Amino acid sequence: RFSPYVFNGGTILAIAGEDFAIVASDTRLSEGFSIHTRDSPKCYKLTDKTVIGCSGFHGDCLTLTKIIEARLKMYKHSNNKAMTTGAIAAMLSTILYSRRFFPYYVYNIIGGLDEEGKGAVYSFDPVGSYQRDSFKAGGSASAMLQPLLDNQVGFKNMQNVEHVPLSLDRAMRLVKDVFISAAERDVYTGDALRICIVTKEGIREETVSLRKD
Amino acid sequence: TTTLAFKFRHGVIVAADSRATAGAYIASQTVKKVIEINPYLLGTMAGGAADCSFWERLLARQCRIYELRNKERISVAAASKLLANMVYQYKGMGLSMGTMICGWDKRGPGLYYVDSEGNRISGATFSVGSGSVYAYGVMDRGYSYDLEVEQAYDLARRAIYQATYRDAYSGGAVNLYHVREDGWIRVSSDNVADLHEKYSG
Amino acid sequence: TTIMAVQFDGGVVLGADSRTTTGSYIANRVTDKLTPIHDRIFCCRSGSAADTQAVADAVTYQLGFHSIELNEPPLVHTAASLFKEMCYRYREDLMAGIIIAGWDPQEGGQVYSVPMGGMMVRQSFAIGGSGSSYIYGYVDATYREGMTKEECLQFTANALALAMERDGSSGGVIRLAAIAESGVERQVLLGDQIPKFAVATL
Amino acid sequence: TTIMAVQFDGGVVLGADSRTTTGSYIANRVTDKLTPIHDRIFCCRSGSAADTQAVADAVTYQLGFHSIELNEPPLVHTAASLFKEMCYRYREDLMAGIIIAGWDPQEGGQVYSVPMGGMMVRQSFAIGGSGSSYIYGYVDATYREGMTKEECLQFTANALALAMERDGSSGGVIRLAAIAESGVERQVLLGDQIPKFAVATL
Amino acid sequence: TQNPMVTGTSVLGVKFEGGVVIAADMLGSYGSLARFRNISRIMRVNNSTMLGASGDYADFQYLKQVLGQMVIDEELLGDGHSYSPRAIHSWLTRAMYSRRSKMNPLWNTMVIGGYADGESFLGYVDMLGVAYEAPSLATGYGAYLAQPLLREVLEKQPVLSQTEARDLVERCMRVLYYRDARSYNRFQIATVTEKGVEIEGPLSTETNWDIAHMISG
Amino acid sequence: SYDRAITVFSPDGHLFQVEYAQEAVKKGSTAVGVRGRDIVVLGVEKKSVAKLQDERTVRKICALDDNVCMAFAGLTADARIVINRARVECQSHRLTVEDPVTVEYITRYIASLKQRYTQSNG
Amino acid sequence: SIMSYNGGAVMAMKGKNCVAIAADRRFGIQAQMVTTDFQKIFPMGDRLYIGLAGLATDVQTVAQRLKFRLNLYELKEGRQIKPYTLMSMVANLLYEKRFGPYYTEPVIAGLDPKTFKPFICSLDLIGCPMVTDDFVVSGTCAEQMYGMCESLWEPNMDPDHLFETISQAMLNAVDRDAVSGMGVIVHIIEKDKITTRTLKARMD
Amino acid sequence: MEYLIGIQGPDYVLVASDRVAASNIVQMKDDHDKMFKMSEKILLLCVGEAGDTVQFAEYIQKNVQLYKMRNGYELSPTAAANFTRRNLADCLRSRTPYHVNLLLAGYDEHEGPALYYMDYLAALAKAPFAAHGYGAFLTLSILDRYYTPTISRERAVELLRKCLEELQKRFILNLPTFSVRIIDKNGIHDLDNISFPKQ
Amino acid sequence: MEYLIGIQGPDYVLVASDRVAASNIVQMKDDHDKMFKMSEKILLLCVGEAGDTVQFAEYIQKNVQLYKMRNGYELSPTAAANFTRRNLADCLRSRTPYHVNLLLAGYDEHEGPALYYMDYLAALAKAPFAAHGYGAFLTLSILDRYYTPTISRERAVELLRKCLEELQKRFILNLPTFSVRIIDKNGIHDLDNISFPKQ
Amino acid sequence: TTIAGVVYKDGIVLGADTRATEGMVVADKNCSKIHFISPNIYCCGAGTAADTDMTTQLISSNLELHSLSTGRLPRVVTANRMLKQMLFRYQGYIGAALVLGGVDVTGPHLYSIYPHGSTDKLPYVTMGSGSLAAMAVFEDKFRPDMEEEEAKNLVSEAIAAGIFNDLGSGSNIDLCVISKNKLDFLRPYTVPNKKGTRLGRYRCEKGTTAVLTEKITPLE
Repeated sequence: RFSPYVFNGGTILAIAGEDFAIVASDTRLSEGFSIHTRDSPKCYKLTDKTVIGCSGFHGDCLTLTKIIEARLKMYKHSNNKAMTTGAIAAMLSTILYSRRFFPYYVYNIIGGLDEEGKGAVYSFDPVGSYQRDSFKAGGSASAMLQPLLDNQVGFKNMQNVEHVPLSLDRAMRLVKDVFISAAERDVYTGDALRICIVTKEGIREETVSLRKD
Repeated sequence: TTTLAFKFRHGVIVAADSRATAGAYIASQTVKKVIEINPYLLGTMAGGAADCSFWERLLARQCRIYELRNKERISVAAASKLLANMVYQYKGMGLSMGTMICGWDKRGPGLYYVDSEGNRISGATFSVGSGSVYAYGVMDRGYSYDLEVEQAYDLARRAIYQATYRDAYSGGAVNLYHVREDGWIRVSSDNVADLHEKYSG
Repeated sequence: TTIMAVQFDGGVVLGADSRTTTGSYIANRVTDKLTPIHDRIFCCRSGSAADTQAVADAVTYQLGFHSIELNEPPLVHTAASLFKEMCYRYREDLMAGIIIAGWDPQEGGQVYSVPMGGMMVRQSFAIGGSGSSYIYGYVDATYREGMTKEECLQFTANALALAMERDGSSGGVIRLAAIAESGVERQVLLGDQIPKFAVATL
Repeated sequence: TTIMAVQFDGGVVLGADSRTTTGSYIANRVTDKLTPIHDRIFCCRSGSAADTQAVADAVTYQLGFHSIELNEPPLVHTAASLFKEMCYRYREDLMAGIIIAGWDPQEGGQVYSVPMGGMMVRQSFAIGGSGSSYIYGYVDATYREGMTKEECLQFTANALALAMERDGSSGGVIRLAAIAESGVERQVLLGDQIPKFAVATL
Repeated sequence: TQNPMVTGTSVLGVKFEGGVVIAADMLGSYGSLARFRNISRIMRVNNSTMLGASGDYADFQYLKQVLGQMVIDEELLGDGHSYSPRAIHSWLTRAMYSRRSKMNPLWNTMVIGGYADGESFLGYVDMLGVAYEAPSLATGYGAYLAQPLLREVLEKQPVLSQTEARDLVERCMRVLYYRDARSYNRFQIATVTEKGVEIEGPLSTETNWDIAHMISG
Repeated sequence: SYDRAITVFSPDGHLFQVEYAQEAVKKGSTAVGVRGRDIVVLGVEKKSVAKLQDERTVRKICALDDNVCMAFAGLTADARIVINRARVECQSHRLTVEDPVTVEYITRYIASLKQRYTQSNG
Repeated sequence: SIMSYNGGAVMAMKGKNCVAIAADRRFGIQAQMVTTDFQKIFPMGDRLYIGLAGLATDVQTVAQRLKFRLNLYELKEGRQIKPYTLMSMVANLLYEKRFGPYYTEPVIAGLDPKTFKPFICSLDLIGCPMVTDDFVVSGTCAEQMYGMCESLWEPNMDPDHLFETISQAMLNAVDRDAVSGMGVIVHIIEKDKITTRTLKARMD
Repeated sequence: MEYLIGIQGPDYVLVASDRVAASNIVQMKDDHDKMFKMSEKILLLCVGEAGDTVQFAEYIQKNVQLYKMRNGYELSPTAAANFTRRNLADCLRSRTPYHVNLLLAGYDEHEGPALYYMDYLAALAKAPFAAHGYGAFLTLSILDRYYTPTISRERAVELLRKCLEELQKRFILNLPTFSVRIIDKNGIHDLDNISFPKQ
Repeated sequence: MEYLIGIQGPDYVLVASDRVAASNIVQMKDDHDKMFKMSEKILLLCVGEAGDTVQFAEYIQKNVQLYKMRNGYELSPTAAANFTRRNLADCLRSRTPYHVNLLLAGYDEHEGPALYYMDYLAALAKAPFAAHGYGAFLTLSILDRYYTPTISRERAVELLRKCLEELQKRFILNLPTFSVRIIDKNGIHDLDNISFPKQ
Repeated sequence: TTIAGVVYKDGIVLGADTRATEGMVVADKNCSKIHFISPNIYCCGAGTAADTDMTTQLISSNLELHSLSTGRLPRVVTANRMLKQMLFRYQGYIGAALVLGGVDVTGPHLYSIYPHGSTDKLPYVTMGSGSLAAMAVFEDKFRPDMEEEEAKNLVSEAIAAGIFNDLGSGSNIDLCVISKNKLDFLRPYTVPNKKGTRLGRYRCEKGTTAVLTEKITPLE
């Protein structure tokens, strides 16, 4: 018959620090065994304090992105202020649940700053179940990224090691390392890596090369 | 998932693990499975996380509107009935939801099990989730209405713990809430690894 | 079913077999598959009998009202567009392969194909139906630009004879109709009037 | 696939396209579908490539041993009977449409069809494969008793060209082979050597 | 559309210096039958954009009608505004996603090419609403056969002339005619420059069949 | 359907239809009620004592539920409507909420109903 | 899936003149854990171990029949088996059931009993061999293990570092898998000795 | 799984139900009540699907109470039974049918005691005694064996005990306790629970 | 549905099983024995499919007895367990597989008390305590909560009682009586049946 | 997997990639897909890995027996026959897709062999998930009677096309050149893919892993 879904691949990562938030993704858009494009990032700047990563079915990613934009503008018109990160998270939850019986095939991770200036990460399921996290990976290579981050950022299973907070520098090199490993083992992850850094200064974008096979 | 709740002389004990899986993969170990609906209403999360969270949030909204309109706070029974009636209209559509609504009322400590299937029953002890069978084993062996508060806490914590031990889809941390006449208090949030060393040696 | 339409200078030529089957049984061995849509516009039907009859009636109705309201002889392309609209809008509920052909003072003799999908294309010649499959080659090797009316007549007659010989869902009698500014000339080839071809012996 | 065999006085003529597909992809655009079974006995293969190759090899083996044991040039009917036996006995496990043709000092030039069922029939001419459907009419209107060898050559060439033009599972190059007491004359028609037909324009 | 009927195969597209070129054969196939061997699967959508379609031809005709009406409706105003290629691409994306979400899709895969404001545009739109931009595009078997060639060139020489692009396109179409059983040796090439949209008539691909005589050895 | 504004504002800012309704009430049988400690009593005046009439069929004191009773004054038919609607709502309250019904709640329902009829077309 | 019915994880890692092999200890039936001391690593001679994950029955059965054939080998020939040879032997054993396979994906880790050169490999359920110079994994948390091993493994590691690495990899990979864990065991083997440890692990 | 039973005497109706609310392999409640008061002299014993039982039963209940408040008098057990049967029958071919099996016990001042049996298909049948559930298959025969139309309520309770004991003996499901009520001229009376002190 | 349980002490093995043979909705037997003596110090607790349990169990039994008669000494609980596991594993991919879950209790003069757990897939696992059936889901945790490796047989029986009482409380299936045996140095001893006088 | 083969003036060039995937996860980055059949005959394998392994090994063995008995060098037709008959006998249940190439007394010969047992003798062939890309390269840049380095370049180009355009393919490129008097088994003719250098040192120090139990066993 006819299937309204197709898996487009993509990996997505987000880390929350004391004064920063990282939202990274690969740039490969794939279908089946083919590459649609090597320049298609999964990161979207929403506000000056909030970025969202969307992985999964590309059509739903696009649609959801545009819906979020429109609704941000609407909240601004209606309240004369911009949406906080938490507000965007909650609104996203409702938007995702409105399609409870015909879901967006999208894994979302929001990264940004709260109103105290602290780093905030929100992770979602396709129907809008969402929680707050220190760090979260979603997408095809999620199961490869998550355990290392649990080790190097959460210090799990490590005996007599100091619990020093994550610095931006270390976080950046961590993101690069995990995406480099994922590009080795996941056939969906590769081509390039876009990193979005969120601080009080605004949003930085960095691009690192990954292997093209 | 393993959740339990029981009412005794001093209120309602509510406990839950914190693991969430997607197949065999562990998606999270930091899930708040005790839902703070109100300062006076607790829910639990079993089945679909989204369904429980969304519908009990809608419940919270309705309860607040109720408090504004009638200048009084909803009863546990009316809240559970509200939730059950809301969920019943989507019967057969695929909602997965097993929750326990806990509170304190004009009738005293209230505890209702509410299903996505349509069930809504009052009772003394309940346990919901893939680990419920294991939690029932210890909870039933230890339960008394005349338990002391510390005894109650230890019982709930141990039940959830043993459940984490046997059930592959349960683990992470044991969270524990206490519902008293003046509202609920967040009692504890111990990690399973700590509880292992506390209990075994 | 085997339907066919060839365009010439002064107009068009239509041909169809006369077999309508329900399974292997022939419910009608003498079907009229050339259906007048207007004074000089015909359609060749193929597929579900109910569907094609209903659609043809509807189009005849619409086109009649349209032509009265414009006070002009309707365009062949217009009838074809009406068929196209119906057959495309209800493509999942209709089983119809139509060939609209006729004459028109503005564009002359024309043939349009409206196959099962609901697309529409103008062609020099068109074939349709189960039997058409067997005469694609012949019709490709026999066609020639600038045929006379009688040549097109003999052409469709031959092609249809071949198809009817090979296809089990095709047979019976041959119905032909020439259309031009002159008018409509219908005829029927039966029995020995139907072209024969030397059958292999030894 | 489109295969074809025409019998004339001094012997036979074989023709086949060269397209072998797995789905819509062409795994081989230059396949040899005319397979020598003996010195003057060929087979045209259609259907599963594995099946037809295996069967052809087996028949070649059996017929070789047979001809050595009899010390005579084998009958075409014998090769055909071997193919018939295999294709009928394993009819539920094979997907093969074969045309056995060749020359034989006892009965001359002959063509036999062994379709998917496993039946066997001698014919003046035979066609097979997916593309054959499109040239039944042509081949019926073009055939004529008492064709010369070159006439049969041009005949099969034309028919195959038409089929290849219409059938998606057919195409590539044309392979011809004339067989007579003289011997085997194989040739290949490619590109512009392949007969063309005037395509409809306006 | 639930069951596509008459269909067209691959559509090619490549950007070059100050323009875009798109290629597509003139065949409408009815299953395996090459039924309609003279249809155009390329539309001119105003002066700065053009469209090529794979998939169901009837749905393509529908889209052609709707788009045509949109262009006309816009040009009626004459307000010094016109749909950019990116805008047509956006609209088409929204349309395909909408139909997809109604479980009644338009069975098409489309390549939109355009030139406006000194920049080349090349967009891909799915029947599920999967859309993106790329310097080279190939639908269907072109995605397996033509696209590796196109990418091979464009990652060794990102900037092509119109001639290099046209040659590349001819080679790709040739490969497709070799390996795609639902293609036809008769195609169209459409080009957008600042001078507008040009659709060059029926072109044939030269073929080589020497390997026909490499059976024995 | 009938979509016409019946109740509208007058230049002096009065809702005339509502005032006329209140006049209609003013033409009604006198009804009084008093609240005690463990008792509450309501009494209605002129029962239109025709004596040829069954009193039971013309009582102006109804019960809404086991918990709540009510008297009225005005147009008896309108009263019948409002009363029965109030009864339905009294039961629906028990359905939707395990607890019965408070007097203020049903009073609020009836009041809102009337207000709704002061501001709806037709 | 059949492989996920009991779950479990097995990993092997190359070092300098040493090699390591590890496995979780859980035996469970779907969601329910039955035992926490299930053996998944079996000695097939001095300095040569095999790790079996998947369907517990076939773990035990493949192990047993393997020991059968191995003992016969070491009797007919007057030598302990070479690692490559053991790999080919297992491959043969598994491919004998090509159309009704054992549901196990074995991992082999050992030192050449003549030299000391470390050897690791893994096989299909139907015995397709794969040798690497870094690490091999098999189990329900394969992606996790890949993730850890790609980020922690260095080339020329000494016994202690090989230990720490394989231990952290196993622990952190297993702790993101519901049907793997309940303890971890590590055999680190070198020329002179064999160290066997059980790790401090989560039990949930 | 749920058990209902009703026995009609000359001037009384005896009813009993199991007190287990079960899900999966566990008993979640052991003091569950299957009965619903609908009037001063009418009981509705409802059993079946999870949400349908309570929804349907309570709907009927509030409608009967509504009738009482609107008209001053109560419905007869017959009018009630036909009312629930009409409601159940109208929803049968709708989008939202109710999977409920039910008994209706009642006492009328005129026609006397009544016991009604209702299938989930909404077939209404008056009977001297009836039962619902798997346990019925083991109990009905006993009733058939020992029921006489002039049975005293004492003998009725004894007979009930026989049935429940049989349930304890042959039935694989637990069912340790039973709600027992009786309806007569004076209304609904609660009797002591029939229990079997297992543990 | 069937319940098995085994608890290993320092010098004894305690085993218990339900005594219900059930079919459909009825208990057909209430004194059914799930245990099989295989040696003087070995018990086999078998459970599962209708014919497979007895066929398999008895096959194993007669083969163990055969070993004893052929060699003069008995099999060890370990050798026995691996024997049944081998037989069960060989039939797994055959035309005639056996749907049996089993416990093997034993006492060896050398290695001491032993308790083995076997899945129907023939996975063999030695354990300090184990259980089979739906009831296990409600009992294992209790054992986990209260088991210590140095548990006395008296305390073992008490613990067993706790588990069975829990079964009486939460389990929907009846199960009123339980076979209880114990194995030590002196052989197999029958203990009084744990029962709950329902009716 | 992307494997290819071509016939040039002096013999045959075989090519393969080196990625082995389990599902959509790379298991092997350096898989060998070019198999020894006989000293003059080699075979690239795609499809079910174990099946290609065992098929190719079995045929190699039987061919060694054959040449040992005949005292002559094996022919490519022989390998083709053995393979295709074995494969046909199993009706596609043995998932071996093969590119068979070698040099005989009759010269160079290249066959493609499908798991059902059909074969094709062609100057250039491709098999695997990346076969269409490689085939595109061939159909664009192949000429008869090429020279050695030209042929190697063409094949490596086709394998590269597959590597970069197919998710099933990746890593290195292996070539095997077979001429009337030479055999160049270039393991990795090319490493166009590299892991990015580690930015961090995630090295764990001794003692960071908690241990419950230890047991040292001395050997010999």
